Amino acid sequence: MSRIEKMSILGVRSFGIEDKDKQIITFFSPLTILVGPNGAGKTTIIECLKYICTGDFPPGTKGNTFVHDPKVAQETDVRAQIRLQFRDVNGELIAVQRSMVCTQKSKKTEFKTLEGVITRTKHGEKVSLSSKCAEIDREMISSLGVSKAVLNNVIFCHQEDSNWPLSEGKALKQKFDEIFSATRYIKALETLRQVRQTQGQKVKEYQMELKYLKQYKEKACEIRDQITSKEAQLTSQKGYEEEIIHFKKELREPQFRDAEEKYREMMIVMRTTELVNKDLDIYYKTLDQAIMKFHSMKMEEINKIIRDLWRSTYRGQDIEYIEIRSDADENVSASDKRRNYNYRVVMLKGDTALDMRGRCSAGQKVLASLIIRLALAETFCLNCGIIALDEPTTNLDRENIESLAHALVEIIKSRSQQRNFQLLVITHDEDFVELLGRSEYVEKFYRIKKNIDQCSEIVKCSVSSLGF
Amino acid sequence: SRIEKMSILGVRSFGIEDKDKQIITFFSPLTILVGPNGAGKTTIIECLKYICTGDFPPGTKGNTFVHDPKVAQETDVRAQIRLQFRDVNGELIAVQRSMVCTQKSKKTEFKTLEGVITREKVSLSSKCAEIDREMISSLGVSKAVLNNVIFCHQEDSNWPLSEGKALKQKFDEIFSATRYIKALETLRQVRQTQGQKVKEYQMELKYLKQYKEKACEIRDQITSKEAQLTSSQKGYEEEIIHFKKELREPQFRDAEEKYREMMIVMRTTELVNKDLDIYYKTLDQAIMKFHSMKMEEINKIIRDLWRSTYRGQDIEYIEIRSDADENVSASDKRRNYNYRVVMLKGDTALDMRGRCSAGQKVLASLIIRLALAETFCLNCGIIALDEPTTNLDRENIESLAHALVEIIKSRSQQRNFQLLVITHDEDFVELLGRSEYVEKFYRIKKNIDQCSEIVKCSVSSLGFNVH
Amino acid sequence: LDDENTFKILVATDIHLGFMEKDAVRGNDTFVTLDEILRLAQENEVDFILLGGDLFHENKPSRKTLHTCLELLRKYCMGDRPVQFEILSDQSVNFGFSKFPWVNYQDGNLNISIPVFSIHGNNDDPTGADALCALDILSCAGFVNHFGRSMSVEKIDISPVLLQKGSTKIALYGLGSIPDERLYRMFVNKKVTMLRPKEDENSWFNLFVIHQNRSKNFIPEQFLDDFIDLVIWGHEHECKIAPTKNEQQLFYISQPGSSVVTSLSPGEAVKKHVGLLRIKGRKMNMHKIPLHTVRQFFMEDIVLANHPDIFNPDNPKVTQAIQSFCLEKIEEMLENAERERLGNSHQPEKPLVRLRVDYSGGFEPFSVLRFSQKFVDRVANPKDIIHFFRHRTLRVEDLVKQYFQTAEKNVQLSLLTERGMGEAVQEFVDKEEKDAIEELVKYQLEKTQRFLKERHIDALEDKIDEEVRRFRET
Amino acid sequence: DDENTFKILVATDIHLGFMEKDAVRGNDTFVTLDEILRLAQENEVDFILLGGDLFHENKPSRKTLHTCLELLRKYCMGDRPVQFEILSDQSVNFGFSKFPWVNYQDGNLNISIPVFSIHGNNDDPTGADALCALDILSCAGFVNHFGRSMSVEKIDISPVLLQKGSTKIALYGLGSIPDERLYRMFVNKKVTMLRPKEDENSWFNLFVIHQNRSTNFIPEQFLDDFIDLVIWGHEHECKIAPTKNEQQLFYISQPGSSVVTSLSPGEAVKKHVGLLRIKGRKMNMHKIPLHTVRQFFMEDIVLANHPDIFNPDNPKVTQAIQSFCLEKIEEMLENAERERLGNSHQPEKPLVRLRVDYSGGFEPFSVLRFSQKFVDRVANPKDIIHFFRHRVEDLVKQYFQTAEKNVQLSLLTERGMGEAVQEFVDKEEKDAIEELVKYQLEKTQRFLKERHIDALEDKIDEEVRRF
Amino acid sequence: KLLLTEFRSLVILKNFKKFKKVTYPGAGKLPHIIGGSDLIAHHARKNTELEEWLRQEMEVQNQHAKEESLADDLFRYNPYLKRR
DNA sequence: AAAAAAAAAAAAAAAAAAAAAAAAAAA
DNA sequence: TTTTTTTTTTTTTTTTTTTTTTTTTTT
Ligand SMILES: Nc1ncnc2c1ncn2[C@@H]1O[C@H](COP(=O)(O)OP(=O)(O)O)[C@@H](O)[C@H]1O
Ligand code: BEF
Ligand SMILES: [Mg+2]
Ligand SMILES: [Mg+2]
Ligand SMILES: [Mn+2]
Repeated sequence: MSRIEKMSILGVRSFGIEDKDKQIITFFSPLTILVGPNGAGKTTIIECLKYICTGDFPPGTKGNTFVHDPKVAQETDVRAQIRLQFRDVNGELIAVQRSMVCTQKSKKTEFKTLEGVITRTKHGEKVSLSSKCAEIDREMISSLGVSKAVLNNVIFCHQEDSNWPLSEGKALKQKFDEIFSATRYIKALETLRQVRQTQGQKVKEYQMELKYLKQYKEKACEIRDQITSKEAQLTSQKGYEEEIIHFKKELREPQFRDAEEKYREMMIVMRTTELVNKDLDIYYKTLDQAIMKFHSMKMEEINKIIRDLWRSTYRGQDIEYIEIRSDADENVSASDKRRNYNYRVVMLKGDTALDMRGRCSAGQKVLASLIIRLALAETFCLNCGIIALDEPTTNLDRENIESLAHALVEIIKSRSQQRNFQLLVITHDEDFVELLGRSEYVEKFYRIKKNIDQCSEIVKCSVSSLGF
Repeated sequence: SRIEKMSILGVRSFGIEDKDKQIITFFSPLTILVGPNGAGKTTIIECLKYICTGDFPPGTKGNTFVHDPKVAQETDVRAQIRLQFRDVNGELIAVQRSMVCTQKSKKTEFKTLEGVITREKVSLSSKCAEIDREMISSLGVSKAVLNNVIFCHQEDSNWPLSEGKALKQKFDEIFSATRYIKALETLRQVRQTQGQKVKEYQMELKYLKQYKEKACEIRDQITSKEAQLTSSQKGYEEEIIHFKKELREPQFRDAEEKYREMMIVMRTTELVNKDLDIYYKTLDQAIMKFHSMKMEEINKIIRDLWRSTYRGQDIEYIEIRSDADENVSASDKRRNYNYRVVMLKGDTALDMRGRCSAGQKVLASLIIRLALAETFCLNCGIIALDEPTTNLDRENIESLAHALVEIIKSRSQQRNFQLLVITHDEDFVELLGRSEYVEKFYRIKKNIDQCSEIVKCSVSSLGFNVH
Repeated sequence: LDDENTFKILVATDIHLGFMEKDAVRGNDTFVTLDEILRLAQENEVDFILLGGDLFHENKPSRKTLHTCLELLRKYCMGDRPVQFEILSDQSVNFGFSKFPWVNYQDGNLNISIPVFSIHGNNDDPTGADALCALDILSCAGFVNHFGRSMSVEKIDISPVLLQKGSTKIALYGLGSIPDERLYRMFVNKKVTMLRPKEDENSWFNLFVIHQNRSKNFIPEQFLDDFIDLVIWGHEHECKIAPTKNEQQLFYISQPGSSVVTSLSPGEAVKKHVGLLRIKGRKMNMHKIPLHTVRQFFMEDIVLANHPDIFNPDNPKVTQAIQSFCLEKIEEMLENAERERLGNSHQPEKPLVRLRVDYSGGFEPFSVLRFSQKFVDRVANPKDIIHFFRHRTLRVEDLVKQYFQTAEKNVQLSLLTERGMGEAVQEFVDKEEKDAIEELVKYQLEKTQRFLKERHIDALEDKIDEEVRRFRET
Repeated sequence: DDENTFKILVATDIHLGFMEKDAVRGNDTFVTLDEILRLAQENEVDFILLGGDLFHENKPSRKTLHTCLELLRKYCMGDRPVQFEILSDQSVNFGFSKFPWVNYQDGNLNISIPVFSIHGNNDDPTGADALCALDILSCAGFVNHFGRSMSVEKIDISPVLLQKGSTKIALYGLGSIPDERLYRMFVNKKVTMLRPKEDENSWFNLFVIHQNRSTNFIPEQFLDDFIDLVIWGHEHECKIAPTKNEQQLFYISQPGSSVVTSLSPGEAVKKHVGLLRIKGRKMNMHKIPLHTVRQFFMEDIVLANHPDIFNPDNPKVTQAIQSFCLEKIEEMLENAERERLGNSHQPEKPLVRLRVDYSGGFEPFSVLRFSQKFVDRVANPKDIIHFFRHRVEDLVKQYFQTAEKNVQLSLLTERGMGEAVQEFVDKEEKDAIEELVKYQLEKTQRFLKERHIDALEDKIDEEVRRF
Repeated sequence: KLLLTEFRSLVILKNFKKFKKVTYPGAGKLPHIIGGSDLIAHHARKNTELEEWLRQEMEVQNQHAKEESLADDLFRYNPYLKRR
């Protein structure tokens, strides 16, 4: 039970900076349609939602780019704020805010977040807590009931960041161990790898120095032998004594007085470091195997979800089903320069399993990513039934568009009962909208446009008695 | 230059047996490809690109391109692609590049066999490089243009909005100056190798200097003790032979000359490293200046096309700007590239990449491709638009249709122009001169065995496969 | 018996024209069934046709759909047969949305044999600033009398389409397809109103046509007013053309159903019927008329968990048993459909077969891709034959600890002790020391190096690792 | 006139629904059609002869169809008598309908002014059933769609024979075929016109054709001389006054559009609908100006032909150009105000377009800022001003020479690295660079060691300076 | 530069329109129009159970509006601690 | 004329360095 | 409060490793 109620965008990308340009958008249930021209600001709303929820900017965008550019504004600095109002899992009303500043300095530009505010209503009164962008995450991550990884990837997936299930092995593995909440074990594994490389470099340097220390050791031993022989000769001759004194002085140089001790110590340290390296390799292999077993065991019931979703949705007698499958590398070691990640979405073309990456179409990739996101939303976003589809009908033909509309209608029916499901749809296709709205869920939709000053504006429109 | 026929066999979902050889005939000036998702529309453009330049689709290594030997339940899948077309002069040429994907153990071997060139009807076996150059010469455009402007993949279609290094590689392959960047890489690698050698040699230098100092101390002792012996006692004779043994030792025998030679090499490599740094900086500046000079001309085309096509009032116009790094050097670990498509919101210029919308990005990519086709595709008037209206809104779809119709009208004045479109939009096909140009379109579907077929359909059944 | 005081009304509902018009098998089903409906209206000499809504499947019907609808309406609903009933109602408030606010048969330039009175369904509800629907186009052409459309969002006041043939009198109340939650809000805010004739109110039939969801939000059937005598109900495709009266509502509820199979619901397998209504003063007699052009739809539901006799979850060859059972069920359904196809020649040869298999006791669905390949040219829904569905802990720490203990006992650690690196990794994960692994490695290295130095061991690898093993064992 | 006079209102390109979603520009074609129907009703015309393109879109929206239906019902239906006959076989003239008769001959339709129309290319029949919007209109019963092409292979034109009293009219018609196809049919002698064998010379023939006039040209030579008045379409320049070419014995009428669809300089002339009066073989065409058609003023300016105010390399010419454009658009916005008096039906906001052509090197100003000034004065603020226009080796050599003459070369000889890179580029020698670097060190190092240098850090540098 | 012209037999106050308005009972007579004033908003007797359901859902609506008012005033809250 | 062993080029994808903001002292 | 140094994330360029191609060198 968590719903995003209303937003306030100011100074974000193409939105205006004066307080008279503060745009407010109220999300309806169970369907919210956003329409507008290219560059109007539809995707900026989801970007603001993601930034409020988790504090991460859109992909490829740093702080300098997310906020309005001071140069276009003809202003020294620009201060942006985003205000979100929502209910946490228990239904209590919470409003959060995040401030922002971009200062135009010389050629580059500087970015900085001001302290944000957490506001609730306790005992009929109003409270405010200025927080530092790290309590306005943890706290509202706990309030929303879902983790940062799912909020970034499943629910508020950016339009550019979509089709992330069909990404490289390491990227997919990273997405799925942030989703599975096991990032710290991979951190420990990489710490093991790094310490192994450090100890290996130390071993190489120790061998290099050991060569010279062996040379020194043998030369000093020969000097000592000649000293003892000369003393034996003398004790049984002033020049003999002078030679003896000179050889003692040759024993007196720092690289000869301390000769045996350094060689012994360096031998012990290199051998112990080598044994530690072997044991570290063993432990790293074991931990990697355990992590890839856990991954496969938690993708067991999502693959099981993904299969049914793909069989219901995809209109084609081509792929039986698709599933995510991972496979650990048998011949892996902590000393390897490049690791191998077998984390791929697999297509079941007949009775044989292929790899979807580089082998599917654009529409198939879009549908597979949508199905994977919906399965992950079913598995993890149980307490926060929100999903934002940014042009889900991209590269989808007529039959798949209709089937996706039917599947989304079924999801709405199955999740709106005793729970709140908010499907935010930003589309340019009126047919998809009509297909979803045939169940009569849409009464008002938001049309994002721009004024004469080219600042984004959000205005609520009506399907009936008003334009569409 | 125009393309007439294509024959696809054993590529992706196309069938392996000789009964599944699909044939597609390209019309002029507009050819429409329609069909369900995962049917073979984009595979046709992929086959065209592969037969033109030999390059596989992005992300494909050649073993995911041929029909999986497993789904065929075979141990080998022989794949053939043919393309009958006309070169710039107007002669008929057909190339028949082939390949196999042998299946062994858990891996999947791949290799390409010798294709042929037909010209009266003279067919000769040829290697991949020779057919590549021959078809590049016949079509009249460079391989980079063929890969990026004409037959770019549906995924590699927003390449002008890519990172600085990738955009620079695309544009210096487009401008035909890749050998100079190859020379830049050679210079950087030479400087890095010499720097590493200098580091190791200076590590050895101190040791060598210490050995030399010990040798000099031994020699001074030899001289003093020899003078003492000449002045005159037995021990003054014993220490002499021991000192001669010490000087006899190779570590202290020729330490001076070795240390001198190593220092000479050291200083020499230092000044050579400095010189190579200056030369690398100069050549980088020259390359960036050449890029700016050769790209300012197409900036005007990009500006005018954006002003005509883009219906919004956000961006006045877009262009592309390259700025050389002032403080560049061959010893730098990481270089910074400043290739960027730039949008001008009013009077200030901004970085379009990461700061634009999806529709703005796709429209900008389309404008860049059309400008590069105006500049370089004069000889080969073909452009394949794989779902051009992917993210465009209604007004921009209409404006793009109008611009494409104007391009068709203008560029058909003396040479054939083809605008192969893959789409799921009925309205776009309509507005793209549906009555004027398209009479027969192509439907790509799949039979009961899930092998792609290419069938010619009259325009009466156009709406059955598009929405 | 049809006197001069009888109201023969052909009550159709949810024709759903243009549904799957792009299909090669089911393209012309809806048009043919509408042709049959109009033929029944023409043959029965009905006074007027009363469509219950959803006459079109799409909000904006295609050109073929509109052209076919106009062709059929001109062929059957236009003629020189005189109209037998009056209209004593203010025609500028019932049909007064168009610039021709009068019933179509009364236009001085149109000769209408069978008037058509219809409401708009939610698949063809008005949209846009002008608030137009497909029925608006039909009424502007002059073939249909679109009535009952709401004008104001805040409140709705419906005006009866008063009709009188001889002695009998009908008040034809009609409501459009308002969104279900919005109409619910109107019904609970008392923002709905039914205007009854002011005098003789007890001498009208008060026939009400409504297109909304029922017991299926849902507009319950008790919110409706108690003066009604019949309620035609659309947005419900399971035919119930037979009028049904609940315990206390004082009105009858008729559910004509649909003219085509839109969804594959269990309630959609009922035989489709079109009504033949008769009114004589106050009494009603609805006679059902089967449609012989409606494609058959047979379905079966099987739950594999509730058949332990044959379906054994642990059977390694149970998937082939599932496939064989499904094949036998589909064959039986097809044979049953064929046995019923010899009664009439008008039903389409290919039927609609659906088989929902519920696997929940750890069963694996078979190849639905190839199972449906055995009925490519024998069923009308080749892609949708079998539906597989399921009706609606693990901690990484235990797994990594188990793996660590298993590894320690299957290989021999050389320097670090047992159960030390496991707890170091656990500390790094939980307490976030971010230095536990390095600290442990350095501590063990320095300890063993100090022991080796103070033990006075000569510099040779074999003795070094022998004393290392001795320290590890101790 | 009298009982033996045919009165025909010829409006050709209504283009209903054009810019319907537009705010200012919407609801214009509907009002113009209302005016046309009002003129038809007032003049008591026998029938209306539309020339095709009655709808802008191939599938008109609901608003367009509803408005057309309501206007046709209001004006073309009533109790007024019909005074002419249909002597032709109604099954062939209007037979692609389940009702193959004329609409006023139907026993259930009262038609005062029957409408005879052809289909344009903007609303040509599409789909499996080959239906157009005029098919929907004819099914409703308000329009007599005639002249549809049944066979793709050949064209047979059968006229809708008319007769009012003594006068006889043969009403040939032909919907818009794709222009290249139709041209190929005409060349292949596959177009035929079937004339009555009774009273061959007593019929006044008139052809209603909706095609291009200026392969896509279908000129006037491709029409026989037996006809006498060819009404035309797909041409919006209002030439409603008939013309007779010396080579062509048949008149040509071009009523033109009832709205400004494109901003071409062929829609700036006033639009008229023609009141025609045949009386035997005597025709009298009288134009009637449209008082509700939005005004269109436009001028073409070429900046390269004014070498007196527009200096090509003037640093502040970009403001003189803007001033000239501002003064121009202002005389037109005023010539519009001065010309709008009296015509109360004229829309307040006119259409102003300026085409600016530059080739001397002018830089277009901010078209957004210029269009921000006239926003509530022109009906098309977005489209006010149009702006349009009708090497490595040497550069690297120059840059290397500049670098050599700029900074002090340490050890590499002058013009060494440049030749090395040039050899690497053309000869593709990959070792052309390393070889030179190594060969310079090896040489100068030798030179240094022969002189047994003292290896002092700065003394070796002086030795290299000697080089 | 011409067209094929071939001849066939196509021929197969005063009026030629075929239309007679088939009279409807009440055509041309006094229009006894019923509407406007004589259209009253009738009621629904007692219907306690129906009254109970309507009142309960009205209370639900009132509670929802109460929550919505709290939402609105929470959003309009100016951030006092916005100095940072 | 054919095999095969080895060296070179490509590229997909993991690795890493520079930039910038956040956090943590730190006065 | 502000300064200054250290951490962490991102992102965009770099490096690696396997595969294919090609070269050569033999049979
Ligand atoms: N920092 C910025 N300053 C000004 N305008 C910006 C800035 N960043 C992005 N924009 C512009 O603001 C708009 C953002 O709209 P967006 O949400 O991406 O579009 P859409 O809703 O069509 O997907 C685009 O026109 C973009 O170029
Ligand atoms: F699936 Be395809 F790219 F439309
Ligand atoms: Mg977007
Ligand atoms: Mg594709
Ligand atoms: Mn035209």
